[PDB]
Parts: sequence; C-alpha cells; structure tokens
Amino acid sequence: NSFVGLRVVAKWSSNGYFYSGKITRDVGAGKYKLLFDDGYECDVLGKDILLCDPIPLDTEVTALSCDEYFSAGVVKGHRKESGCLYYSIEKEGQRKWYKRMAVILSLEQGNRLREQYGL
Amino acid sequence: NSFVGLRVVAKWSSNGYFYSGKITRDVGAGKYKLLFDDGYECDVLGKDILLCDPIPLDTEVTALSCDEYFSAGVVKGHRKESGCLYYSIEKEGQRKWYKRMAVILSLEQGNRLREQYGL
Repeated sequence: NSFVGLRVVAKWSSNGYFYSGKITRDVGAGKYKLLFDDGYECDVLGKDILLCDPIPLDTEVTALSCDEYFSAGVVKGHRKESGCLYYSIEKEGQRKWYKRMAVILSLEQGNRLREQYGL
Repeated sequence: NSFVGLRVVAKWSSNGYFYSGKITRDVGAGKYKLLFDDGYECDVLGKDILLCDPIPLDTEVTALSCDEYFSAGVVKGHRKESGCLYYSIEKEGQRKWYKRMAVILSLEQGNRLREQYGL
C-alpha cells in the first residue's frame, strides 16, 4: 500500500478546489505531504486527497482558462504527449484540450469522487 | 487610487512562488485580498504583492511546463489574443509561449522586482 510518488487530486484549502499534484511523502495519521503541480508543497489529509492519476473519463470537472474563466465541463478523452497529459473537457457541447494543471475539481465534484477514490 | 481590479503577481506562501492573480478587495493595513488565477482567494501583504499586470519584458521568470518541469527563462515578448495573454519566455536560447498562469516568479526573481513594483 505504497502511496508515495503517485499523482493525486487534492485540495489544500478548507473551502477550495481540488488541485492536481503528486505525493512527495507519506506521513502518519493518514496525512500525506503533496507537492502540487503549481509548486506548492504542503500536508493534506487523506480525505481531502483523491487518488486519480488519470482523471476519470466522463467526470464533471472545472476547467480553468483565460477565456470562459472558470467553466464547468466533462472529460471526454485523454492524451499523453511527451509526458504532458491533456484532458478533453466538454464545455457547452464543445470539446477542448486542457493541461493537467488547467483542470481542477470543485468541492461538489471532489466530494462526489471521494466516495470511490479517497485516501 | 484603489488597487482593486488590478492584476498582480503575488505569493501566498511564506516560502513560495509569486503566482499571478487579481486584487478582489483592498483591506486595511496594506493587506489586499487577491483572487489568484487558480481560484484560490486569500489575503496577501503589500510586500508580497508585485504590481505588474503585464509581466515586465526582459525579466527573469520561472516557466512551469509539463516538459522541462520548472525551467527558468527571460520574457522576450507578449501576445494578448482574445483576452488570453502569453509571454515569450526564452529558455536555453529558445523562445516559447507560456500562458499567464504558466509563468510564475521565483523568490529571488520576485524580490528583484519588489524595489520597483511592490505594494
């Protein structure tokens, strides 16, 4: 049951989005240190951490982009190119590719995925 | 007079990068509430906030990319298309376009700009 170095989607704020990152260390009491893709390293409780290296397909997510700001869409495909992972988020009936860090889950979506994928 | 609604590059961690965002509110004691482009809204001290809506040209920055991870480069141009702003970061003698959220300043790089652009 090694959970070190596994990419996970976890929230680091009491009321915030579930941002993507990777587990850098497994501390006691189920509190894992996560280095997030944006460079912020901090400790997060297992409940707040979702063990989803590939974002599940056909899962509602929040896509962050300069255009449309914080849109809501559904994953409709994955594409790993030269290590870079992209998710095909369908917003308003239109599929667009978003980087791993450009896709984060809302509180409701994170809670929905916690039941199945939750540390 | 007011700094609210002005894009700024500020750090929200004691030892962290200067992430881009926008001032959502001006609170007392020079402590401004910033909504960052990643959706994290929190209060930041004026020292940690850099007033640079367009990232300064010919300024050393840290480009975050899936490939090359946290590379370092220098801005060599800007391009705003349909609101989306891209910076031409020159890494290893090669100019590559990065989104606004894809470019963040390091501790030393951000400090170097504090003397000029610092709240």
